[PDB]
Amino acid sequence: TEIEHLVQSVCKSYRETCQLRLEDLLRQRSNIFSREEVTGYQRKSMWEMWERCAHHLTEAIQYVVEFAKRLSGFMELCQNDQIVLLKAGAMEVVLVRMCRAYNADNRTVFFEGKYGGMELFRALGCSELISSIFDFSHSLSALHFSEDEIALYTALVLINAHRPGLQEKRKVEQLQYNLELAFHHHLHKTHRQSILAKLPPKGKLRSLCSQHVERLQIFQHLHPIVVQAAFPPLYKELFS
Ligand SMILES: CC(C)=CCC[C@@H](C)[C@H]1CC[C@H]2[C@@H]3CC=C4C[C@@H](O)CC[C@]4(C)[C@H]3CC[C@]12C
Ligand SMILES: Cc1cc2c(s1)c(-c1ccc(C(=O)O)cc1)nn2C(=O)c1c(Cl)cccc1Cl
Repeated sequence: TEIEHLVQSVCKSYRETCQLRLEDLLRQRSNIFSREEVTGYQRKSMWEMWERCAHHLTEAIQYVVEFAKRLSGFMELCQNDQIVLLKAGAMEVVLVRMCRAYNADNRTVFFEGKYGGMELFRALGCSELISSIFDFSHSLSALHFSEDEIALYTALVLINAHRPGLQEKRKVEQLQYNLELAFHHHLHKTHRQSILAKLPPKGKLRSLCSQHVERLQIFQHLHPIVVQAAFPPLYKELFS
């Protein structure tokens, strides 16, 4: 069916843009920052940690932009709608992708080549927001997302006809309905429909991610970093 091909193309787009390989991430779980290395990060200036973390986060976004660009029918949307969907959803996808890099056993994340806890980031002074991000990954870790499940769920995070400001809402609805069918179909074929009831509630991802982006906007205002835009019109609604 056109649906099994849509499943295959979404998984392919994901596989090509997932940035880090699951085998690598799982294999390096034992490669953990030492007390001294942690202290090294904690003593850095707020502004150097910000530069590092901002560069890594914009690179994560760019992989999500390529994921979207390779999604069947994503380019056939009007550029306004491309921007609206990426502007509402790209960071939500990055926060979802974090669960693959996150180890629930010791509440660590993969960062510059090893695993560390949220205290790595103490110099940024965002204790409560970073803790929220870690908690969200802790929740998503319990689902043991397969790669294809992550691919199909993140596709649906982006392709959402409820985002305000769409010019061709019906064209987005058609992608969304197809991806919904692809996702349900896949879950049925793998006996994993049970994850549907365990998915994060939409307002949760939305309000966590809008706080995150709001804090990044504030740091970017106090201490601008500069990046070579992959999607210039989209860069402009965030680097404006
Ligand atoms: C609040 C603030 C100013 C910063 C947030 C600090 C911290 C929570 C950020 C900084 C770098 C991020 C990772 C970057 C890259 C990836 C790879 C992606 O494929 C999956 C996600 C992941 C691992 C990001 C996770 C969140 C990190 C650690
Ligand atoms: C939903 C989205 C939020 C968000 C996006 S999209 C982008 C972004 C990045 C690059 C490109 C591109 O074209 O290369 C396009 C978009 N940055 N960003 C941020 O929150 C952000 C980051 Cl990650 C770092 C520093 C400052 C900020 Cl404000």
